[PDB]
Amino acid sequence: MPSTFFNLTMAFSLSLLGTLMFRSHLMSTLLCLEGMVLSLFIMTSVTSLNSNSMSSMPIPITILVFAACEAAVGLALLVKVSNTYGTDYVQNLNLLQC
Amino acid sequence: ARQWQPDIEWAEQFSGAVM
Amino acid sequence: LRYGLLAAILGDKTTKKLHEYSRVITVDGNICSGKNKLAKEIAQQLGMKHYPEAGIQYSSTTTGDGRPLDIEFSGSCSLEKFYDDPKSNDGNSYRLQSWLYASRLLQYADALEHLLSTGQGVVLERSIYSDFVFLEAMYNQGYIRKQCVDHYNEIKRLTLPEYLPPHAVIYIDVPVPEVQSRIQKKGDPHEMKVTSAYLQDIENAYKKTFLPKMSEMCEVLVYDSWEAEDPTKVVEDIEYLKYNKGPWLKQDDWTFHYLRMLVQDKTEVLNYTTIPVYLPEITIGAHQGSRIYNSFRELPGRKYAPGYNAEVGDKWIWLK
Amino acid sequence: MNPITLAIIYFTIFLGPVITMSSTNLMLMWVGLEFSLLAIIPMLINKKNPRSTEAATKYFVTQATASMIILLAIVLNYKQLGTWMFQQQTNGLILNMTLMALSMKLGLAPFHFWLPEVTQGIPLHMGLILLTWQKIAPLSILIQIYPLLNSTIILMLAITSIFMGAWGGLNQTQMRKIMAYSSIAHMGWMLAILPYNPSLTLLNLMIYIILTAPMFMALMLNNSMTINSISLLWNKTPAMLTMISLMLLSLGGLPPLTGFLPKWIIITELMKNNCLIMATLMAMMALLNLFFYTRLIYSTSLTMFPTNNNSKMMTHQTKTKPNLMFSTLAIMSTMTLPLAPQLI
Amino acid sequence: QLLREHWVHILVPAGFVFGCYLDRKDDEKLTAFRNKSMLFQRELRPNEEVTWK
Amino acid sequence: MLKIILPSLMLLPLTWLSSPKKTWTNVTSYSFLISLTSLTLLWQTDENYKNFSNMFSSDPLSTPLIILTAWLLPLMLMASQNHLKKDNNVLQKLYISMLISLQILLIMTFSATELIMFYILFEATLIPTLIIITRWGNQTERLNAGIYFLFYTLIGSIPLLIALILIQNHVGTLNLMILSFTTHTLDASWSNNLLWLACMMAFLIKMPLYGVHLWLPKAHVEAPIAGSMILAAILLKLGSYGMIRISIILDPLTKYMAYPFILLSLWGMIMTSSICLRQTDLKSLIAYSSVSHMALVIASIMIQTPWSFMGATMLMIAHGLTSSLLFCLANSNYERIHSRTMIMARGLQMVFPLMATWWLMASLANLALPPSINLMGELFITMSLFSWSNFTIILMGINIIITGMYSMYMIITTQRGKLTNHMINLQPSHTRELTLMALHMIPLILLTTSPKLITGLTM
Amino acid sequence: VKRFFESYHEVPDGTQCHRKTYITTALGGICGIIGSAYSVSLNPADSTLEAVARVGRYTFTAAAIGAMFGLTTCVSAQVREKPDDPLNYFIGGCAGGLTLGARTHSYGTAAMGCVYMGTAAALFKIGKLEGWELFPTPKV
Amino acid sequence: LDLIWLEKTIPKSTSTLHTNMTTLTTNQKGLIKLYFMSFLINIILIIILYSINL
Amino acid sequence: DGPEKNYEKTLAILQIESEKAELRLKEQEVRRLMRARGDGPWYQFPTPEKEFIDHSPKATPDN
Amino acid sequence: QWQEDPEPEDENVYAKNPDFHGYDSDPVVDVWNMRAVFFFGFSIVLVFGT
Ligand SMILES: Nc1ncnc2c1ncn2[C@@H]1O[C@H](COP(=O)(O)OP(=O)(O)OP(=O)(O)O)[C@@H](O)[C@H]1O
Repeated sequence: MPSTFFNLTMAFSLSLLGTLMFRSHLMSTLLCLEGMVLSLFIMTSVTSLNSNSMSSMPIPITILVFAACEAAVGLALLVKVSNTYGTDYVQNLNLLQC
Repeated sequence: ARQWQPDIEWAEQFSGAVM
Repeated sequence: LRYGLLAAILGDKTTKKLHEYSRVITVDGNICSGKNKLAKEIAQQLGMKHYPEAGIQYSSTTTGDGRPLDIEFSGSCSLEKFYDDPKSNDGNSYRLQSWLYASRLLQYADALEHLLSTGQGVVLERSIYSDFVFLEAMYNQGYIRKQCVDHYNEIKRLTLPEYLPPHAVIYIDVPVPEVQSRIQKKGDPHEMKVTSAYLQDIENAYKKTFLPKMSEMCEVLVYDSWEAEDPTKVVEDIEYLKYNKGPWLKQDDWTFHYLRMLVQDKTEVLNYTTIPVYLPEITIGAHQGSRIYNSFRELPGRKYAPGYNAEVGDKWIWLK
Repeated sequence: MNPITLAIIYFTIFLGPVITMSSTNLMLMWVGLEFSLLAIIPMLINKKNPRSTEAATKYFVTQATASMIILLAIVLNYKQLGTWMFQQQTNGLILNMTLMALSMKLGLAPFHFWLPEVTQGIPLHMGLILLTWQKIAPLSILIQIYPLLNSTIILMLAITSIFMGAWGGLNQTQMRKIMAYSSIAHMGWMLAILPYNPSLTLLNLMIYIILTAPMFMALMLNNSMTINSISLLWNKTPAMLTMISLMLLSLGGLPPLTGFLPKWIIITELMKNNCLIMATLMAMMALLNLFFYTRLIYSTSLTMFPTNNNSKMMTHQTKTKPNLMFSTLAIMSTMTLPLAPQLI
Repeated sequence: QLLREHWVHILVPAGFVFGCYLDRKDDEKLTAFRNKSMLFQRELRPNEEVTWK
Repeated sequence: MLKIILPSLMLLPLTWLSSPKKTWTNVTSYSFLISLTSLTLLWQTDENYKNFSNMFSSDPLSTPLIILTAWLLPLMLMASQNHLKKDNNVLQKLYISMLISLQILLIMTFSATELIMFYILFEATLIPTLIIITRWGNQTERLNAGIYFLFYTLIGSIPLLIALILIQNHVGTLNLMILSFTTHTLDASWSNNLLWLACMMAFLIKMPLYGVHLWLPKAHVEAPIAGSMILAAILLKLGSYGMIRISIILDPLTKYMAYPFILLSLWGMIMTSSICLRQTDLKSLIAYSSVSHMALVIASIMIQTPWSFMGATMLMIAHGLTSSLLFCLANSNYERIHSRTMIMARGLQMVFPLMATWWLMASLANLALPPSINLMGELFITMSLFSWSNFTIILMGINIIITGMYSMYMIITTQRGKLTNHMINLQPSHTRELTLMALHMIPLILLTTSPKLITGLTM
Repeated sequence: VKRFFESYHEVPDGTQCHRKTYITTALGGICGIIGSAYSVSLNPADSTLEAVARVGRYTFTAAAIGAMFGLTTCVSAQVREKPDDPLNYFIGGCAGGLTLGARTHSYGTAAMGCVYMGTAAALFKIGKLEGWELFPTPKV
Repeated sequence: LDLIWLEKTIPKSTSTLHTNMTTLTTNQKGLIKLYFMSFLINIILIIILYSINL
Repeated sequence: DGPEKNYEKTLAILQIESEKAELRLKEQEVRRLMRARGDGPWYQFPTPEKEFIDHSPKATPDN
Repeated sequence: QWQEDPEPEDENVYAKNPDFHGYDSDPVVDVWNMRAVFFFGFSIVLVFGT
């Protein structure tokens, strides 16, 4: 349990490192966000099953709900980005500095 | 004689996006 | 109750108002071709209202007492001075051109405010989609420096797409000598002293640019003089048009609503014309501008909002 | 947008923070922050241009990471203590990560790089909401946990926000970025005192909102977005220069206007705790915050710029836009210092 | 009572009267040590109720 | 005091609600009456000073500044009447409102009991001055001038706020009567020397010191006139008053934290008067003379002796009157030639033989003429400095020499000589601008006839 | 380790000059690495080699700053024996500003940095001496 | 003194310093890659400061 | 009016401001003690709610 | 050029109303301004104040 919680926190940190350190595409960033969601889910679920706190077990479903809504609007923004520029790259989004 | 108000050379310096 | 989202929700929608002749229709042509005589009869026959050509004074007529103002309020421009001196250093030419674009723009806005409010159709003549013709004519001559063209095209870029185009356009053509002799038989010392290349460049601009790009969105009805006379035949052609091929088809009640709101506010209409691009032909200096503004707010009917002028005869001013 | 959609979206925007206040669970707190996130993007992206798409993407992608970090802090607290509330005897790393993510949400330096960009990419409204109403729940988190925050990064971030907002607004000709850097500086002043009598943080917040909202209205009345566009105001609507001047001189805090009260009383409560030189630095960079406001109000109110020929049409026509709240909010700013003991 | 372009001459005298009234109100507010200072402290004269008002 | 600053507020509706043709007259006459009713607070039959409330007080240092501030307003208002006569009526009235705001705020400053009241008002004075300098200046350097004049002040004044806040957190009241009777000797540490500097280097900027004076020429040269009157007459004295009030809580640090500032004042006074000896611009010549005068006030307040504070008060008032007078005299020619260059017009006293007497008297006020409250101040602070150190008269004498020189040179190269025959636009004179100089000079004569009033805390 | 930098105050100035010297050098190097990470992330180089060169220049510059600072402070405290004297820190800050304007070819940078860093270091000593606790815990 | 050196020392030094800091500060380019790299640097500095101060 | 008015009004103002100073410093030390130790009404930071605990019989004894 | 008005040339007053005092264009207002100034400034202030 402490082992797997350490590992899950390191996994969160890896996915956070990922979504911070960008590459060309944006879809990969959204996937890193989904991975952070998933690690947080598993942490919450394991704490709830360990402590036998069945009152908090409605929390991870809420996490999944709101994370999926987040993914939805991100993907809609991606649709708009492609309709504008055509190729998903995050380097073409460099005209607000001026 | 007359009060001085700005001119185009004075205004053009406020149109460069970064000043 | 000023129009707004509340009214649209209550049920002052737009698609209920359109019946068949709820149509923005513009008649175009060269300097003397028979536009007003034709537009007037179209409006009579079909049930629209005639919106005459927007000159130097449309804002003045549709504001206040509806009179002409001194030329320093309604611009700083004269058309006579353009005909008798087209290459002035004093930039009367582009000043006039831009003032007239803005006047046509406000004209089109008033038209659309009337159409969507009432459903009644509107006949214009030489709208904002056909004003660049004279600019191109001036620029092919040495009557404009190219920076003014960039100014005009930027303002057009900012103002034009917000509005819907006309359904049909009616470009009546006349050859250049015919219109020139017609000008001679018009009775104006100033229009008489205009060239023929100016008119031919107007015609070239029309036929090349204005006709096809509007045939991509509108129903063109090119006629000639012998066809332009007897408006009833032009009307009888308009009556049987299939009004497809345009952006009017993809309009909902809420697109009409937001257009109606953009058009109900003339300041949002004309904002992108008052940009601070500092051309010497358009800038008027702080001292002169302040003198004009003070002298304008020291006129009858001005100095306050419309209803709040007791010097005119307004009343219940302490209770509005 | 049809009316059903506007009802839904504005209800969601209003309920994000409201859920955030009236919630003891940190997770429903997170839920409220995510409603604020989700519902803002439609109206950011409403005009459908590349600038709006970029603004919305930057906002979304910066706020999602902060949200995930807050959720991590919450889950680590739940593992540690088996509760959904940041007690005492929590880990300073959890609390500091929460603070970092909340600073990224607000827009504080060195997490400030997105706010001026996003603000320039969106209309005057959606800058007002973004800078005023979205700041209220993220601040509520800190206000609810003020005796648990480390008093060191809380001040380094404030100082960085002060300095960087001043220096960024020094050279911005665009007004939508001036407002953003002003937000950064004022959030700095707030966050500096937040561990010290957080009532003053809410004071500065209310003062800042009451100053910014009418300023945004002023920009809205002619869609002014540049020094050269606000300079053509001695012709279009010249009855507003008085209030614009006093509001700018309240924003850059000068004494006789009530915008000096928050800085003054903040310095007071900071000198009551031997936080002296930090307050000195802050008070000395607020002057640079004032400098560009002074430049602006020169440009619009004292040294009337050249105008155009086509601006006389605006004089012909009439207006209706001042909502009758611009007056109240501009006069309750700039003239409410003698009522300061009733404000505190 | 026609064309009162001269009523404005009452504003400054009104301000003076009001200011004198307010100073009177203040020194009514500060009627402590009225006869308790170690320097004067006189007993009240036979027809006296307050010493300086 | 309330009876002085409520009518001053009522002067604003008097402006806005009056006719365009009967607004300068009414406000001018009523301003003269405010000045009249500002003499009740010269009824000091006793040693104890005049407390009207927790807010307001009035000592013999407050009262002359109060009266002078209330008295300048009609003079500013009449001097401001030829220019902005062709301005729109609202613009006129805005000018009037700014001047009256200056009056009110400055009275509140000199009447204040606490230091924070004095701070917020000392800083509120910046906004009218900046507006006057910028919207009504004639040239384009007015903007940089406003920036300088604002930010020198704010840079100096933020530490002042920090020090006042510290003193409140340490003592509890920040009121001047209580800080007088409860002042602990200071431990003589760097933490208190910084406090001294924070308390002083806001006022020393405004007086000004010679190290920092570049705001004052740029503003005097570019403010229309009335801004120049005020900036020469009471905004500089708004620093001396503050020093005289705040120095009481800084003993014994003034014995050694004052050497640099006395020294800067003395040497830079010589430097400034030498500049006045050689300066193309008349409105700058007056300004550098003001620096060379206020430097003596700096040194005097630093010495903190009775003679010294006394002479400081005398020099304050005298310099204010005569400097406003000289700025009026230069504006009188600037309203015709529209040039500040002095050697342009250099042969007057033909056309203006009466103004040329006001010129002479204004200069004799400026240089050390004995039967005058200028020489009384200069002499008494010279005597204080000689007691302090006998080697300061070597500098004061150089100043006296140069100060005769530049003043008489001003008079000569402006009035005496051959008339500039190419100036048909030299209109004869204005009764208005003659009454101005009379109202500046008649007070000097009266105060010379009775300087018992014009002294300060110490006499 | 915080104790490393706390070793700067185990003994007064004028004593243990090399210790304090390369402590301050390490401190400058740390601050330079921070500035370099920021200048390499924002406004990045055209190539990784030039990025490395940027890091090296910034780090060695700030290291030299700290080294000259510590040398000057402990020397001017050994000479003119006066540990409790912020003029030593002023002279050290001026030496740092001089090295800043030497490594970076500018006399104006030299003077500006001399004044600013000297005053900063003077205030640092005054606060370390009188007990100015920046980032203080809340007390009221 | 007054027209060059007192202008070069006190005011113009201030102006040049603040405007040069402005230039090297706010001349950013609109790339979330670089902003987020800096955010990562801040994460690292905050955790290091925590581990050190403690 | 006379000198007694000014003298005694000054005395009133002095006692007022002296009392205010006393109370300001007292408030400072009071806030200091209340925050350093939560003995007082102020700076009593919140604790978990007691009434939402379940005291009923559970499914296991050793709850 | 940028369409500003030119400088209005040097006004002379005493052509119109050669009894001009320094206050206004209307000859009545100048009189009732100088009388106001002289009276309220000399005759009451500088006399009764002394
Ligand atoms: N945009 C423009 N730029 C320059 N001149 C213009 C512009 N629009 C109109 N004009 C001028 O205004 C005049 C308007 O005449 P117009 O072509 O409207 O005739 P009409 O009134 O419609 O009737 P008819 O066509 O029978 O003369 C023309 O002489 C034309 O040169």
